Amino acid sequence: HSSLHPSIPCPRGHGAQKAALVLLSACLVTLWGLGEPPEHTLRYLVLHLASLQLGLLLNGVCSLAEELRHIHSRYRGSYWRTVRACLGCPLRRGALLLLSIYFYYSLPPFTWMLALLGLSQALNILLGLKGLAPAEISAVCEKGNFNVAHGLAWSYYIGYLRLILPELQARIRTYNQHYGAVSQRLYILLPLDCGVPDNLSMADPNIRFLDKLPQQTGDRAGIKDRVYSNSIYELLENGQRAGTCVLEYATPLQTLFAMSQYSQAGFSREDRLEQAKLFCRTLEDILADAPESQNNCRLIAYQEPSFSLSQEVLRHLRQ
Amino acid sequence: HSSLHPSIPCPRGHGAQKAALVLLSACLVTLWGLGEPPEHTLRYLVLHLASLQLGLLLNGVCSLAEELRHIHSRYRGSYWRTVRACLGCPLRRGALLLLSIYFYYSLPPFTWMLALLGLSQALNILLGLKGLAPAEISAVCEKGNFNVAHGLAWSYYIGYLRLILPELQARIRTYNQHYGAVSQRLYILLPLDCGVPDNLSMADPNIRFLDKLPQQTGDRAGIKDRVYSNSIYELLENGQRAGTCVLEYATPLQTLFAMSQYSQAGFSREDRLEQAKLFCRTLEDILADAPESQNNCRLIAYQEPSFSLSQEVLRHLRQ
Amino acid sequence: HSSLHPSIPCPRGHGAQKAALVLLSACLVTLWGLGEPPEHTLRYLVLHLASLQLGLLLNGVCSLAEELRHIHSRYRGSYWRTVRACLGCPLRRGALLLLSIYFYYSLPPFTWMLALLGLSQALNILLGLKGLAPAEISAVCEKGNFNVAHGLAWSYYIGYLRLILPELQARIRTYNQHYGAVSQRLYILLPLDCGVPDNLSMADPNIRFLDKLPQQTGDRAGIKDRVYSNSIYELLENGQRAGTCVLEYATPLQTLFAMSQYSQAGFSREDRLEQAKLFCRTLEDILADAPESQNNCRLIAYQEPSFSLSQEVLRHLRQ
Amino acid sequence: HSSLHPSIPCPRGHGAQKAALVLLSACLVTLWGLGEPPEHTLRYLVLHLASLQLGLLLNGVCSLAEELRHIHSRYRGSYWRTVRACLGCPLRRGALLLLSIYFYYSLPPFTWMLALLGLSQALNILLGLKGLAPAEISAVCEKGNFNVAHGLAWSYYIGYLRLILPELQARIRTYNQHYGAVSQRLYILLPLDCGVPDNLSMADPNIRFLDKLPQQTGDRAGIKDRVYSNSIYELLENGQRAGTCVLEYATPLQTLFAMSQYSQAGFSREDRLEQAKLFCRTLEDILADAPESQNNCRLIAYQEPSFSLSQEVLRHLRQ
Ligand SMILES: Nc1nc(=O)c2ncn([C@@H]3O[C@@H]4COP(=O)(O)O[C@H]5[C@@H](O)[C@H](n6cnc7c(N)ncnc76)O[C@@H]5COP(=O)(O)O[C@@H]3[C@@H]4O)c2[nH]1
Ligand SMILES: Nc1nc(=O)c2ncn([C@@H]3O[C@@H]4COP(=O)(O)O[C@H]5[C@@H](O)[C@H](n6cnc7c(N)ncnc76)O[C@@H]5COP(=O)(O)O[C@@H]3[C@@H]4O)c2[nH]1
Ligand SMILES: COc1cc(C(=O)O)ccc1NCc1ccc(C2(C(C)(C)C)OCC(C)(C)CO2)cc1
Ligand SMILES: COc1cc(C(=O)O)ccc1NCc1ccc(C2(C(C)(C)C)OCC(C)(C)CO2)cc1
Repeated sequence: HSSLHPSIPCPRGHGAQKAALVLLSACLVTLWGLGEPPEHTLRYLVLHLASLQLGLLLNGVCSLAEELRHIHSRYRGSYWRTVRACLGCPLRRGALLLLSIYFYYSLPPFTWMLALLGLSQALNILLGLKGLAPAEISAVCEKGNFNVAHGLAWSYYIGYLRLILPELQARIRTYNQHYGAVSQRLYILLPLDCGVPDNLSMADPNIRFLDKLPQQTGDRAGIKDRVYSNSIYELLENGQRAGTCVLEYATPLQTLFAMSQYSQAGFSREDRLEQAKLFCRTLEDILADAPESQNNCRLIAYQEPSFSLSQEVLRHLRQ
Repeated sequence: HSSLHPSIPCPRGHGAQKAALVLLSACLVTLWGLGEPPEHTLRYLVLHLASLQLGLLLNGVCSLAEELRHIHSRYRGSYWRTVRACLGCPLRRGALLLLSIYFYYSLPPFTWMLALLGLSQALNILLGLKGLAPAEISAVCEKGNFNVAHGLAWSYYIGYLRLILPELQARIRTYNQHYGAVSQRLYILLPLDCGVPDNLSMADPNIRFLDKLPQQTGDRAGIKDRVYSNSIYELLENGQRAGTCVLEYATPLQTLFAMSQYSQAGFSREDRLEQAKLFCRTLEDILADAPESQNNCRLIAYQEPSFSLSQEVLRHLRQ
Repeated sequence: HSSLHPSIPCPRGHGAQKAALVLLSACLVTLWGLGEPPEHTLRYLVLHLASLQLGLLLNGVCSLAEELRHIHSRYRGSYWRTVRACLGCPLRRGALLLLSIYFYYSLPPFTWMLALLGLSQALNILLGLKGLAPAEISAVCEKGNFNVAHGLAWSYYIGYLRLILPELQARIRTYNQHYGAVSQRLYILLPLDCGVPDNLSMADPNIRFLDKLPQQTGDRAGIKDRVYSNSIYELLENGQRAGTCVLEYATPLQTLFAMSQYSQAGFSREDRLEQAKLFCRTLEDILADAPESQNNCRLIAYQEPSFSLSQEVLRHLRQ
Repeated sequence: HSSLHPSIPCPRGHGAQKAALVLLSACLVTLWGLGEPPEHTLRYLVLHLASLQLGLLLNGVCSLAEELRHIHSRYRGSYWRTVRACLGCPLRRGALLLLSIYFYYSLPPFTWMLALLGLSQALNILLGLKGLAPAEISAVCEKGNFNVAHGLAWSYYIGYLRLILPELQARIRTYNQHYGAVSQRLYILLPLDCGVPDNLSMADPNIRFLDKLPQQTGDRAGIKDRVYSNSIYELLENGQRAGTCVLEYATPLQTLFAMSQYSQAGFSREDRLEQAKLFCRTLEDILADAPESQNNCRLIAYQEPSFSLSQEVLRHLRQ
């Protein structure tokens, strides 16, 4: 579980297998209750599996007819690789295909069934009735790491955090020696609504500015002397400076909000919220596992519902 | 067909429908040739479609028994939302289920078949069978914009290009008047190999640095005075200068490479190449559709072979 | 039972044999209670063992059809070597096969059963099934010293300890006479978490540096004058010095951690913890059996919890 | 394939599946020829698979009786985790087992067969006849990355090479500016026989010494100012200095050799050769993929059979 916000979803578990197992148990109980010859049950089961295998093969060939079109580009110009990418491991599929043909043409017409199955598959493809409901798509995307969040979070870590966090204590110490009473941790805010305002004081008058840390330099992607700066914002409580930190927004949230605004992104508000949660979780995990985040960064996430950003930041601070 | 670099893959086409159509035509011809009553054909076809609908329903029931765990977080507590997410369209799926059961019991036991289908689906779930082939999952993710690259490219546009392209002409003009004359285009390199060395001179000593453009500042996500810079690189040729332009590496390529290197990311080298290529395509498209791209920047794409970066960039400069 | 740290696992025992024995006893009792002619029992038992031998033979034939590709490289071209590597002991396995077939045909078709066994073994191989469970593979690898740690620990002994422990007393004596008196033992830290920060003071400011021991040189793997050094660390306590000793981090832990981080290694965090623990055990064993360990060095092991490294190392120093 | 040495084995392929497939085809053809009721063929095949599942459970419980002894240490004190690691995914295995019981007790005595299988498994465990032939063990260890080589190579990279390679060119340039005509690549030697001599000139009088590079420093594992030096050997051809390089031996080879010499390692000479090849291959792969090894080292491997190390090094050099 993530302590950042109760609203963060935990990774998908194995409850699906539990449900499948209980369903299978009840199902066998019902088969036993009916009392039909279990051999006939088994035969019909294996026949159904064979039919499903044939259907999968036909869907595969349908996709293959077009995956060939990209052979030179997407599949590095190798027909065998295209077949692998389309029908799965060719050896396993071929073996199952052969076994299915044997157990159909053998057990108690094969050509007629093949025709009917092909017709059904073609109908499924043409009508597009075949497809995955949102739950399956989301599960595959999370398990396969296909979510834009994943990418944005890994960028926010590798590109920026991995270079600033190690030097953060040094920069803070130098600034304090040269001059207030700042803490020694970058406080990054994650507005789950992706309502990032450019002017930080715009969010709350209590959030004001004190000074800017010395610009940190470094070569990056050929733009040498690229500089990553920071802003030491001061927490104005009861009209008083309760505390000064290095408060920050996670830039990728702005990116998500914008691509939600635009059209070509093909990205919707519910997706904005979903990817925001996923980004928060992934970044949390990365920082927790990585060493460079040794009490140098604190992640704050707040659900806009009234609301007092300054008080929440102060709460996380005094803790 | 893409134009950036020949290996870039064009978007998937509607060919699969054509393949299914030709398959349907051949299947109908052979079914007619077989010579059996069409009433039996329709009967078996509708029964088989009912079987698929029941299987999908049971798969949805299992996925729901899973997702109800996260209902509170991923679905705001609205049960109907989870049901929609799992079963598909509740109204359409329910209507199809009702029609299926009606026709089966009407058309020439029943609970036995339902049990057998449930058992088959349970085996499929338990033994980890319902896994889409790489091609199909690729198509789905691309269609739904579920790509690691997509987010990175959209950030790059919204977060660097959209903010540097406009003032780029002003910065170039100021440098030219202050001072050998750089070109009026920002040249971005898109190494498919994703090497992205830190300093240009390392990759090709024929490329040399000259000066920096005027630093551009601005307020961005809490930090104000966030200053974006550049680095004019002198393009030598056989020991002589033959052009000057603002050269660049697409940092998201650095992100992709580092992601590939690391392990927690769960990312693969094949995925690295594929995602980088998709990034190039998406950046090209968005830039072409971006009004700020008034020929202010040129995207350079190349793959490792022998190969001289300086010669290729000069060749592109000749235009 | 290990003594370094309570969580360290002792080597696997023969408990599996005891479980097999009790199971055999119970099975024989129940078989006797069932009350059938022992001749049938022996017939079916030997038939089943023959079936297993045939299955193992066929699996070996397939593995041979694979390994003959590498015969030239991994086996020096000696066909008999490959046959031994695949089928097991050629003489013993051949004799068991001959006895099996003789009894099989003798005892109350044949080729049909052989083909069925071949079908079973085929499916097992193709579908991807004959995979050992994690516990069994762990036992096998530990028994055969197929462990990532094993090599690292053996290097650490042969390559640092065996070459520093002897002259360590001389170096300590020289430093003491030159100049607060360090102890006569090398204290090696074994962080199971594998954090291994570069500088001790980072982990615990209570630990401070005092001076370095005399550098030891030597000829090693081409590089002569290869010099191994140390770093005496002052052990403070509540702002006061209470001991000095040559603190040390077991470097191979750095290798394990970085391996876990990287992806090309194909290494997992669970494997990281397991291998680090095995490394501690193996280092303890080798060191105890090493004559050079005349109480010249103490192995310190600890796990993250709150926890103070300085306090624990001092507690060990009290001995 | 590895260009280092023809003797290096390539990674194990998929030929095993090819052999399994052809075996399956032959078995099906034989079944068709004998022409037994294919229904009976199935019945017996599925029953055999059920028997295999029962046997696997028995072996698993036998292993569990041992593993439970280590629950607190090697399995983080969770019975469920122990069962998972001993019997595989409990859900899947349990479901297959339940289906097996239903199909046995249903299809054409269950208790008698269970007793017979239990006796067979107990006999297999007690007699130790159950086991993996060398080919399977090697394949699993290599696929699972359990080979000592793997660890030693990853150490040799992360600990040492990753720190010396980036600064190598700088050190060479500084040395040349201060003073011969060395190249810019650290040449590593991999004696496949693990015959590493401490005195490099001992291998060949032609291999003599010129000077030592400036000692490179750096903090490592608390031993700050740890120094990694180098030796600039000079190639003496025809009594003349043909070339000067940074030739060096791969230290882990010494570790492998010595750990072969000792007894507690439980390691044999053929294993020395095997792990030497594996180490060379893994190191080659890692350096090829990593960026830091950008034409900064050249791996040399030579099979001692007469032999002229100097000529081989010169050949690799002038190339
Ligand atoms: N708080 C904060 N202070 C900084 O100085 C800073 N600099 C970058 N970032 C953010 O962290 C990440 C690191 O940039 P990345 O390399 O992955 O891609 C960056 C990078 O390729 C490019 N870019 C941004 N700033 C610069 C810059 N100064 N110079 C060159 N390129 C830049 O535009 C991409 C997207 O930037 P943002 O997505 O809007 O926020 C960045 C980014 O999320 C910063 N965040
Ligand atoms: N060519 C060369 N020049 C060097 O300076 C050097 N220093 C280490 N190595 C080798 O690279 C690898 C890095 O050592 P690692 O840190 O992983 O464990 C090292 C490390 O824990 C310890 N050790 C060796 N040298 C030192 C040293 N100077 N200071 C502290 N510890 C050392 O002993 C372990 C094994 O050493 P070797 O297994 O014989 O060769 C090492 C090793 O193969 C070197 N190789
Ligand atoms: C991971 O294992 C699997 C992978 C895949 C896949 O690649 O989609 C499919 C199936 C896999 N195992 C399940 C399975 C069950 C039954 C059969 C079988 C018998 C072997 C008993 C007769 O009956 C049905 C059949 C017509 C298919 C032929 O074989 C085979 C397999
Ligand atoms: C990857 O899937 C597998 C995993 C494992 C494992 O984890 O050991 C074993 C086997 C797996 N697939 C192969 C398989 C074959 C046959 C059966 C089946 C039928 C489903 C048709 C009847 O036959 C009889 C049965 C009692 C064997 C179970 O049901 C199921 C599966």
